[PDB]
Amino acid sequence: EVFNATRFASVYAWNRKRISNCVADYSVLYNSASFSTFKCYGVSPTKLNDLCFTNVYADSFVIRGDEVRQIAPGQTGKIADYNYKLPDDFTGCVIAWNSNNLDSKVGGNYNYLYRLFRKSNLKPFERDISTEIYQAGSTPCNGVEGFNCYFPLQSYGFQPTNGVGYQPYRVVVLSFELLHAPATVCGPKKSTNLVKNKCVNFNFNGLTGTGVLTESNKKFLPFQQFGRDIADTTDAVRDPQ
Amino acid sequence: QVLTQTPSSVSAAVGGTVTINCQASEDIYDNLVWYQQKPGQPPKLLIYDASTLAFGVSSRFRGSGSGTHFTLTMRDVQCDDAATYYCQGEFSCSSGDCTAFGGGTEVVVK
Amino acid sequence: CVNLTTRTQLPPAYTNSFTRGVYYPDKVFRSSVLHSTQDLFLPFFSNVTWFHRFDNPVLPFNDGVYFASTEKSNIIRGWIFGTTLDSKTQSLLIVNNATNVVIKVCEFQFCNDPFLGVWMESEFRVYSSANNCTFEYVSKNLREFVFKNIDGYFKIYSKHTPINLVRDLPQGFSALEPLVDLPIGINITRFQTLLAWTAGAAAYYVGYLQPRTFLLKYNENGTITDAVD
Amino acid sequence: QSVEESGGRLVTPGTPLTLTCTVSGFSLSRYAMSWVRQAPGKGLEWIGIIVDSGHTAYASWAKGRFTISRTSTTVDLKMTSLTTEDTATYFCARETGGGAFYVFEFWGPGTVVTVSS
Ligand SMILES: *[C@@H]1O[C@H](CO)[C@@H](O[C@@H]2O[C@H](CO)[C@@H](O)[C@H](O)[C@H]2NC(C)=O)[C@H](O)[C@H]1NC(C)=O
Ligand SMILES: *[C@@H]1O[C@H](CO)[C@@H](O[C@@H]2O[C@H](CO)[C@@H](O)[C@H](O)[C@H]2NC(C)=O)[C@H](O)[C@H]1NC(C)=O
Ligand SMILES: *[C@@H]1O[C@H](CO)[C@@H](O)[C@H](O)[C@H]1NC(C)=O
Ligand SMILES: *[C@@H]1O[C@H](CO)[C@@H](O)[C@H](O)[C@H]1NC(C)=O
Ligand SMILES: *[C@@H]1O[C@H](CO)[C@@H](O)[C@H](O)[C@H]1NC(C)=O
Ligand SMILES: *[C@@H]1O[C@H](CO)[C@@H](O)[C@H](O)[C@H]1NC(C)=O
Ligand SMILES: *[C@@H]1O[C@H](CO)[C@@H](O)[C@H](O)[C@H]1NC(C)=O
Repeated sequence: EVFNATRFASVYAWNRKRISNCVADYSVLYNSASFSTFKCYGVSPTKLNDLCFTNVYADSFVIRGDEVRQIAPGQTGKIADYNYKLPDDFTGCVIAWNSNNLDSKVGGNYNYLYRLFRKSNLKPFERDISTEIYQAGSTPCNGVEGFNCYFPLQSYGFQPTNGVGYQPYRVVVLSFELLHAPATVCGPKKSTNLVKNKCVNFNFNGLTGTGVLTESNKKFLPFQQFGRDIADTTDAVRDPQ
Repeated sequence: QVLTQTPSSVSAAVGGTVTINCQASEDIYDNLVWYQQKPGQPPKLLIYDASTLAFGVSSRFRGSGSGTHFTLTMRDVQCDDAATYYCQGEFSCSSGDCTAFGGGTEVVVK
Repeated sequence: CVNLTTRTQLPPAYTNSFTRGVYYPDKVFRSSVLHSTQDLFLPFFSNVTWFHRFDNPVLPFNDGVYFASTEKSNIIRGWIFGTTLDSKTQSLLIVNNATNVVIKVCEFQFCNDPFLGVWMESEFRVYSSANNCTFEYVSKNLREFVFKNIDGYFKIYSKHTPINLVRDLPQGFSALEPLVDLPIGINITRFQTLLAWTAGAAAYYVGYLQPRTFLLKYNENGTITDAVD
Repeated sequence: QSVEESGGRLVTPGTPLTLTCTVSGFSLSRYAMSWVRQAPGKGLEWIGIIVDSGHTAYASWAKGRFTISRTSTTVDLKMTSLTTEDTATYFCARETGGGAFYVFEFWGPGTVVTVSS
């Protein structure tokens, strides 16, 4: 619903979604070639399936293609400084792809707006919605459009005849963070097949050991997981599968 | 909407270098190309994206610039470089007239 | 929300704890093994408060709560937990309504007298505002519960039993099995129960836990049959 | 990839004339053909472009009196109400690859259209 939906937010009005209590799968996106650019900072996307994060933030927007370079840590641009600013120590990355077939119109798709003028460069990860008229003269414009009273918001001319730099590009930025809180977001790990009646090195749910695992005839309780003997001897029963 | 090329004409010796400036009335990012038109021959694209040398062209031609100002410099101009050069850049869309061509410059080597 | 003061003031009664409030500390299975543990428990033969009519004042959450209740109409519905309960900080919320359990953890503009109205329920005035949320969750007889918070984890142990007594904690033994875990790192100090115009009759017993040492006997099937302070 | 064109003739003002560009060695449905012109001894002028999908773009100075059409192997351009200042040389130019519009790496030999009495 975030990677490919019917409505994506604007660059200046980007949409934030919180991903938590999710079992994410980063292998499918790594293998998918439908995305134009996907390269990430701090953590290699190959090993994203291993690291577990407490919460993830996905911000979706549609920008100009030539502007996809501006969306990076320590980058200076127009939409970078006035619409979406990234922190220098940003953890995560963006996934961007050309979307001229959906986000452009024959007469020009004018539903996408971006801010050109504002008081000063905004802090990273800040949302601006106010459409106050940017005044450049000494006299107060009184919020009335006219001379020397510029409108900061302007619409992109998305047309199929434009170049690849001017084609609309759908970008979803994934940001990962951790703090003194339990982590919940990570992959499904892996479960190799089980073999019986053979001396094996087992790892059940984070408990490791060596021994032979035979079929057993004993009754547990639904919530019970491990097994024990008269002195701290593990007899694991509950298969995680 | 307006592309400007300076100077209109300039000459230099064989063992010399010259520069050409192309200015755009609007921000065009780096989407700018150059051409060389010999007398009676169709133009040949020399540099595209204002910094990438085209296939089969020499390395004595270099391009730089970004935004609204671009510069093409020729080093050790030979007698074969005597032709006309033009700059072209993409200009947004609906706002302006798609693409436009520059006025061009003439180069003659003594 | 709604301010109601038609309550007859009275100091709360006390009743003997007897031998209630033994819970399985973990998922380990043992058979015919007498095991010695040291953990937070309710001391045996203690005196616990017996609240009552309508009486639902704030009760501090020192280290853990043993909450018991017996009734026939389920007037008790849920619980509020937290520290300030003024939406200025995090505040747990659990409602075991007729439909299903609903659990939230964010800040709520709790009023001084939250309650539920009832027969068809019409009134829902426990809180007025809720912003910046973090977690959500939807899932003759005596109900016994134990609530604890350790290392930023919330543990709920529950047990339902049939009783024949009238106005006291039945004299017997019954182990408490773990039910639910919540992964939320909230520092917590206080809580308040729920009740469901017209006034009904309800009474719930509250007991406070402390660090102790216990001995537990497991039977052939691993169920706890007896315990020793 | 060879791109050629033809249609040069001497015509009176106001007489429509069509010019056909023939491609060879590539697929037209993937690449964008464009029209440019230059006056004798003057600078280059841009006429229009047709994208591979089929959408059309023109120039403001043209005022909207050109018409560029596409088919199997004939990118054709038609004119109405010729004036005496349209005497120039026309070319059809190809692109580098998918996308990357307005590059013009391959050009036609060149044809001259003259208007006089
Ligand atoms: C939206 O993106 C998802 C990416 O997971 C697409 O799901 C897969 O798409 C590929 C390519 O079309 C298929 O080969 C897979 O079979 C799809 N997976 C499943 C589970 O169906 C999804 O198709 C995309 N939506 C649309 C409308 O294309
Ligand atoms: C219910 O009663 C309480 C206390 O009588 C009210 O709380 C007071 O509210 C006023 C105005 O909101 C504050 O100025 C006081 O400081 C509050 N009391 C305290 C002790 O802080 C509450 O507003 C009443 N609610 C309704 C709905 O009448
Ligand atoms: C685990 O998933 C498999 C996959 O279909 C299923 O057959 C099995 O019943 C599941 N078992 C549990 C305990 O969820
Ligand atoms: C009964 O409860 C009261 C309440 O404070 C307490 O003081 C008293 O010691 C308790 N009696 C016994 C025998 O525990
Ligand atoms: C929202 O709550 C989180 C903790 O869950 C906190 O870090 C953040 O500062 C809060 N934001 C606001 C605006 O209250
Ligand atoms: C305990 O809770 C209080 C809020 O009542 C909080 O300010 C404090 O930080 C918590 N303790 C620790 C160690 O965080
Ligand atoms: C264990 O369960 C069996 C039947 O499930 C029952 O016959 C037996 O009495 C139980 N053990 C104990 C100690 O109650």
